[PDB]
Order: sequence, then structure tokens, then C-alpha cells
Amino acid sequence: MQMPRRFNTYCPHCNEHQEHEVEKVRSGRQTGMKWIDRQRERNSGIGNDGKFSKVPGGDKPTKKTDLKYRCGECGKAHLREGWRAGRLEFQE
Amino acid sequence: TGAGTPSQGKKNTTTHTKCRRCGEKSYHTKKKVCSSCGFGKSAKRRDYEWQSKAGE
Amino acid sequence: GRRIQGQRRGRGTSTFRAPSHRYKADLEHRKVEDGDVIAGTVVDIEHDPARSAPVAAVEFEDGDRRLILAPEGVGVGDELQVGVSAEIAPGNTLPLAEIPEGVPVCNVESSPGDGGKFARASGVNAQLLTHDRNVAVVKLPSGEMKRLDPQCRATIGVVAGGGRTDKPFVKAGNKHHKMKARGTKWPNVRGVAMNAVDHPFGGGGRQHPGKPKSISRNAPPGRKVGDIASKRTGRGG
Amino acid sequence: ARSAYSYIRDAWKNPGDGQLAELQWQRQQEWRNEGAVERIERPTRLDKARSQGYKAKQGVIVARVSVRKGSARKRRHKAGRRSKRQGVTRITRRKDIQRVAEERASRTFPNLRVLNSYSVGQDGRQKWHEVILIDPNHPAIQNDDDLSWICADDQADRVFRGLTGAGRRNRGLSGKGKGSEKTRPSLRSNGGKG
RNA sequence: GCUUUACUGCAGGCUGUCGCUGAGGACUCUCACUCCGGGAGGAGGACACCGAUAGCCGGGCA
RNA sequence: ACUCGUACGGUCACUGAAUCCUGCCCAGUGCAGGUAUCUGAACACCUCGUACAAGAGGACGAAGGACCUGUCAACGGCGGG
RNA sequence: GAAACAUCUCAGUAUCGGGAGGAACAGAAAACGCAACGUGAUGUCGUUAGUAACCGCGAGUGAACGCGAUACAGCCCAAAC
Ligand SMILES: [Cl-]
Ligand SMILES: [Cl-]
Ligand SMILES: [Cl-]
Ligand SMILES: [Cl-]
Ligand SMILES: [K+]
Ligand SMILES: [Mg+2]
Ligand SMILES: [Mg+2]
Ligand SMILES: [Mg+2]
Ligand SMILES: [Mg+2]
Ligand SMILES: [Mg+2]
Ligand SMILES: [Mg+2]
Ligand SMILES: [Mg+2]
Ligand SMILES: [Mg+2]
Ligand SMILES: [Mg+2]
Ligand SMILES: [Mg+2]
Ligand SMILES: [Mg+2]
Ligand SMILES: [Mg+2]
Ligand SMILES: [Mg+2]
Ligand SMILES: [Mg+2]
Ligand SMILES: [Mg+2]
Ligand SMILES: [Mg+2]
Ligand code: NA
Ligand code: NA
Ligand code: NA
Ligand code: NA
Ligand code: NA
Ligand code: NA
Ligand code: NA
Ligand code: NA
Ligand SMILES: [Sr+2]
Ligand SMILES: [Sr+2]
Ligand SMILES: [Sr+2]
Ligand SMILES: [Sr+2]
Ligand SMILES: [Sr+2]
Ligand SMILES: [Sr+2]
Ligand SMILES: [Sr+2]
Ligand SMILES: [Sr+2]
Ligand SMILES: [Sr+2]
Ligand SMILES: [Sr+2]
Ligand SMILES: [Sr+2]
Ligand SMILES: [Sr+2]
Ligand SMILES: [Sr+2]
Ligand SMILES: [Sr+2]
Ligand SMILES: [Sr+2]
Repeated sequence: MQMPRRFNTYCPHCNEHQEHEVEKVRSGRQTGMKWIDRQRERNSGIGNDGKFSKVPGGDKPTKKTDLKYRCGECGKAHLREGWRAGRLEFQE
Repeated sequence: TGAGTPSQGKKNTTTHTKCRRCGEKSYHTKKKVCSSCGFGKSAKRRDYEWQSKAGE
Repeated sequence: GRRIQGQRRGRGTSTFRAPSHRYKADLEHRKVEDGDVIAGTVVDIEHDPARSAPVAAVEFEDGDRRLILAPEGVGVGDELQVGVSAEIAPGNTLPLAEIPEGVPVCNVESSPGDGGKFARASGVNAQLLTHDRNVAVVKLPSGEMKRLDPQCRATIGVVAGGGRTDKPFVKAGNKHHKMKARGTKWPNVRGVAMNAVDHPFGGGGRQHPGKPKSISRNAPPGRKVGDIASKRTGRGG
Repeated sequence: ARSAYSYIRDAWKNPGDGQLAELQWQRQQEWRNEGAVERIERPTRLDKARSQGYKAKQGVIVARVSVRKGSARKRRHKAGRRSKRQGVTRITRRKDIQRVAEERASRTFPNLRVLNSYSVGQDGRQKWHEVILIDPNHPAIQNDDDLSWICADDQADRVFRGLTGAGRRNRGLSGKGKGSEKTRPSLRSNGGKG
């Protein structure tokens, strides 16, 4: 489906309607220094490694929209519940 | 030739004999080792914890 | 499953051992300091159980009675020489350096002084081709060009008993008598004829190796069976 | 002023540099041709021996012991085991090589008791340690105020029960506080979790 | 119990790397170390063996 | 252990005396060889990060793989129209 | 056991190798960290506490400091000269 790159809507930070810009959330890189990372190194060794021997699952036929709604005035963004969209293209 | 009665007739070999060290008829005269006390195998006496129940 | 036969062998139990207590002697070259003044007389010709070929008993000058890896043409009464200054004749032993090019040799040493390693079986011979101050090139019975130290000792002539392989055993019993004189389990039961538990090729209604026979060089023992690291198979191509 | 001993000590701080490097390169050729346990007349590291209790007295023996280098020499499981108890290659033993060396020495000298030991190097395939043993039955020792303690009955086969300094360190008894909850007073009494 | 391109691992083989290991992306040397030799000595050589680790193969095995 | 053995040897497999014979297929799988280029770990090295360290990235790249080749008395195949 | 099962559990249990004693082991701080102007070798008992911590964060596993008791005891080398 199509969607406007920018549109007026409620900004929970300004507490009033402002023009927002929508952007698909890009995955941030991991640091490899979180507790889980250390548990992987600690609990992995010889033989089976329990949960760390499991390999990541599959995919759903369609994914929900993953977007950031950034307010045009204060520059702060906010998240929203996503909806299943086979494809999401922006207008402008 | 069956493995039972007919094969029992061929048994006239002496193996286990009275042991010089413990007195039991367990000294294997061919191996020269006592299956009971371990004479001929070890200076120490043959003994095992599994010879009794674990907590006794 | 169960360890296959090839693994049982390694343990070196009675069934797989050679009848060593029945063997005569290792036909190694004599150890001479120098001067070549070591010659002897062939006192008798004997059968060697380990190689199914004749071997010669020699009585050397210094009083040493030893069995020798005999080439063809050696007979009782004949005098044999061993050393640097030995005469270039059949049955004589001397380093490759002293041997003239284009002369059939046998019982060739791998490393000077080892006593002989190459070309020792019935009828075979190595061929001394190229000479040098640093390396003697010898063609082995397998057709391989082997570079050796010119100081390696060897016996002039081909090994006695040639043509042994030319007559068929004809019957199982004949093979039997020969195998009793070797370190080998015989007869041979095909892998495909055993149960799945006993060999990689066992099992399945009709007999057939349920997999390709060409096995990798890296395969572990128990799996390394069939055609070991074959560069090719068949007769064509 | 600095003792003569301090120089032997300082040399041994960097066994791969200076004169010591050449000494070791020479010696090891001879050591490699020696047995598992060779009694020596004098310690190779005098300062260390004297520091550990050595004395140029009757009843004091020093022996060099060599042990194969690396991990455990373990036989793979015959019967079934969970992947966790299947490993064979990376598993190492709980006793350090120095401790193995001390025991081999004491066994060679059944009447003697291990006093202490120290390292004297290693090559790519083995390690060497010199063990100081004492004769608890010799009067020159029963009369020594600094060593007569080793003559007591409870000191018999002390090395086999982990009473040596290397034994105690290996059992995790170094720290008196944090970290020694499962080591003191014994590994066994703490359920062998140390 | 058995099979395999089932899951997960383990031996084993191959391969790189670090230690053993020295002197003057290709090389020479000898002194460790290895092999042959009764010995003298010869061959080889910082490689190989061995310890450690990494990647690949891995129903041979659990 | 084989081995007091050395290719006329002995190891690993298949077929199963003699006689007359043994066609076609290397695409897949297996084995083996080669390989410009692609891919390919760790150590050391370089960039960022941390007064350090964790960590991120880079360069180089072994076997292996991709790719090419050889091979069926190698696993096997030799149909429908 | 986890109602399968691989980490985990059963368990450092059964069993094996070595060794001492009447008891063993531990033990006079490179401690503790109720952070203090505080405690003062070590065992053990009660408690702290199924607490902190661990863990397919599942099933389960699981201390310590301190406190109240028991008994109390502190010393010897190496080196300097
Ligand atoms: Cl989206
Ligand atoms: Cl034959
Ligand atoms: Cl002792
Ligand atoms: Cl306190
Ligand atoms: K289990
Ligand atoms: Mg011979
Ligand atoms: Mg036989
Ligand atoms: Mg057959
Ligand atoms: Mg059958
Ligand atoms: Mg099988
Ligand atoms: Mg068939
Ligand atoms: Mg040798
Ligand atoms: Mg299985
Ligand atoms: Mg058939
Ligand atoms: Mg048949
Ligand atoms: Mg269960
Ligand atoms: Mg746990
Ligand atoms: Mg206790
Ligand atoms: Mg569950
Ligand atoms: Mg626990
Ligand atoms: Mg605490
Ligand atoms: Na840990
Ligand atoms: Na002793
Ligand atoms: Na069954
Ligand atoms: Na094909
Ligand atoms: Na259950
Ligand atoms: Na079950
Ligand atoms: Na767990
Ligand atoms: Na209080
Ligand atoms: Sr761990
Ligand atoms: Sr693992
Ligand atoms: Sr799906
Ligand atoms: Sr029968
Ligand atoms: Sr009988
Ligand atoms: Sr015995
Ligand atoms: Sr016992
Ligand atoms: Sr020989
Ligand atoms: Sr010899
Ligand atoms: Sr089959
Ligand atoms: Sr053909
Ligand atoms: Sr004793
Ligand atoms: Sr035929
Ligand atoms: Sr092919
Ligand atoms: Sr007190």
C-alpha cells in the first residue's frame, strides 16, 4: 500500500497536532556487550549449548508496518502500533 | 552337538584351585591369579565397594 | 556398529600375526668398516618361508655364517664379495656409486647402512640409470624414478625365483598353504555379504554397496573402505 | 647490600634472556636424555630452594622431574553419554603438572617426604621441576629446628594428600575470603565443588 | 539393534596460526630437533614430530 | 600389528572356474586433479572506539566451496512423447 | 527429573585410583567491606536464607559477610647484618 511521507497528526510530546515525517525503522547495530552476549560466551563450550545451539526461526507471510513518526517542530519521534502490510511505499 | 548336556561331558580342565593366600578355591591355576583375593595380581587384597549396598 | 575387520587387524592378535617364530632371518647386507676385504663362499641354498623365494647361506672369511638375499644365478661354491672394491658381478654387494650405469640391481638401501629395503621380492629388480657425485637415480620395480644417496648399497642382478606369479593357484587349498606362511587373515568375506552392523556395505535385501565406493582420504578408520581416495576407477577413459 | 642469591633470582625472572637463555639451551639437551626422576646434588635455583626450605644438610635431597606437556591424556567413552559428557580433546585435568611431578618424585623416594618444589623450565613437549625431599628418619633432620616438623606421623605421604604448597594452591586455598567458600577447609567437605 | 543429505554433538583426517625455534614474498646457513649409521660420520633442518587453537570434512562413534 | 615383509609386495574393495563377451551415460551423488576470478577462521597487522579493555570495521587469505577437468569392472541410470 | 529432550537435573552422587590419623583437613589476613572513630587465625553448631546469585530465566540449583554459640593460641623460615 501507499502512504504520505509527511502529514499532520498528533505529537504526544508537543501535545498538539503538528506535521510529521514517517520513516521505516532501520535496525541499529549491536555492540556485542549486552548481558545476553556474555551468557552466550560463558555457557557455551563442549557438546550441546542449550538455547545457544538453537538457530533463529522463520518468517510470517506478511509483516506489520515498522515506522517512526517524527514531529516536524520539536524533532522528536514516537512509535505506533503497526498493521500488516505486504508492501509500504511512500508518496514523496 | 547341543550346547547343553552333550557339551558338559568335555569339562575336565582344572582352573580354579585353593588359594595359597586366602584359602578360597579361586586361584586360577592357568592365569595364576586369584579371582577372590587377587593373589598373583596385587599385593593389596581384592576388595570393592560394590560388594555391599551403597549406604552399608 | 561393530569394528570392521581392518580394525581388528591393528590389535595384532594371533589371527593377524605372521608366523615369525617360523621365519629364518632378515636378509640385510653385511656391515663392513672398509677395505672390501670381505668375501665369502655360498655354502647352501635355502627356501625362505617369508618370501617364497630361495635364499643363500654364505660363509665369510672372518668366520661369519649369514643368510643372503640371493639374486638369480647364485650357486654353491661361488665366491661373493661385499664392499667398495667388490668385483662388478652378479651376487656381489657394493654402493650404487661403484656400480656402472644400466645394470640391474636388487635389495637396494633407502638410507646407507639400513641393509636393503627396495626390490626384494621374487624376480624383481631396480635399474641403476643415472650417476652423480651427490645422487644416484634408480628405477624401481614399480616404474618410479627414485633419487638415492650414491652411498646406498645394493646387490647386482635380479632377485631369484622369478616367474612365481605366472602359475595360477588353481585351488583354494594352494592359496591356503601360502597364507599360513604370512601375516594375513584368509579367506576373504565380501563387505556387501555381511550385516549392516559389520561393514559400511552390509545390509539390504539383495547385496550391493548402498553408497559410492570411492572414499575420501580423510575418512576415519571404520569408514575408510572400498576404493581409497581413487583418482579414477574402471578400465575405460 | 644485595645477596648473591638475588642475582640467581633476577636471572630466573627472564629465563629466555641473557646467560640463562644459553644455559637452558645447553642443559635441556642433557635433561632430555635423562630419566623421569634424576637426583641432583645441588639445586639449579639456589635462591628458590633456600627460600622454600632447602638446607645444605644431611637428609635434604633434590630431584629433577620431567612430565609430558599439555592437557589430559583421556580415553573416549565406551558407553553412551550426553553430549556434555562426550568431550575428550579439550578436557584438562584438575591437578597441575607441578603436582604430578612432586608425586612422581615422592614415589621414587618412598622413605622421603616432599618439602616443596619449583619450576626449572620446559621445552615444546615437556616441563621440568625440581623437588626438595626430606629424610624424616635421619637425626640431622630430627634435630633441625626449622625442619623437624616434617618428621611427624601426620606428615607421612603429605604430597599425596595435597599438603604441599603447590597442593594447597591447586586446591584453591590461597584466598582467605571471597572465592574460598567451596575450597576451605577441604574440597571434599564442600561437596567437591571447588 | 540398525540406517541416513533427521536434530545435536564426539572421535579422526586435512588446512592456517602460536609455542618448541636458532644465525645470516622470495632465500641461505647450523646450533636445537628428527632420521640413517657399530662407529666415525651421513641425511634432513628451524621444517617435521609434539603441545595449543582456528576453518573444512566427519553415522567411524554417542 | 602388517614386518626376519618391500610393488612377482600387501593393504582396501567388487565379481566369482573355463569358454565367448562385457554397449551407451560424468547431468546428480562419490572420489581425484586444477583453478584467473569469487567466497573462505583464528593469530599478527591497520582504522574507529576505550587514558586501558570490551566492541565495530578493514586489509591479507589456508584447506574447503563456487568454477573447470578426469573417472561407471564408482554409486547408479539406459524413459514419455 | 524437566511429564519428550539436548543446557540444566539426578550429582561431584555410585563406582574407581592414591594416601594419613585417632581423628582428618583447615588455620594466624596481600582478610572482612553491617563503609566503620568498625571486626580481627581456623573448624564446627544455630541463624542469616531458600535470602543474593544462577537458570531452554523452564524445571530446578544455591552461597557469603554478620550475628548467637562451642573452643580458643599463637608462632617458624628465606633475606638484610
Ligand atoms: Cl514498514
Ligand atoms: Cl598371494
Ligand atoms: Cl611426600
Ligand atoms: Cl565486622
Ligand atoms: K542425562
Ligand atoms: Mg632382511
Ligand atoms: Mg594362519
Ligand atoms: Mg569372498
Ligand atoms: Mg546375511
Ligand atoms: Mg555400519
Ligand atoms: Mg552386487
Ligand atoms: Mg630408531
Ligand atoms: Mg546412532
Ligand atoms: Mg554375487
Ligand atoms: Mg555367490
Ligand atoms: Mg525426562
Ligand atoms: Mg550449573
Ligand atoms: Mg572438616
Ligand atoms: Mg519444558
Ligand atoms: Mg549445586
Ligand atoms: Mg562476604
Ligand atoms: Na563461568
Ligand atoms: Na615418599
Ligand atoms: Na533390538
Ligand atoms: Na554423472
Ligand atoms: Na517424564
Ligand atoms: Na524418552
Ligand atoms: Na540451565
Ligand atoms: Na550487629
Ligand atoms: Sr563456562
Ligand atoms: Sr558447543
Ligand atoms: Sr512461514
Ligand atoms: Sr557346525
Ligand atoms: Sr577336555
Ligand atoms: Sr600380575
Ligand atoms: Sr578396594
Ligand atoms: Sr630390515
Ligand atoms: Sr638393522
Ligand atoms: Sr548393503
Ligand atoms: Sr568403458
Ligand atoms: Sr605410605
Ligand atoms: Sr567367467
Ligand atoms: Sr561427476
Ligand atoms: Sr581467638
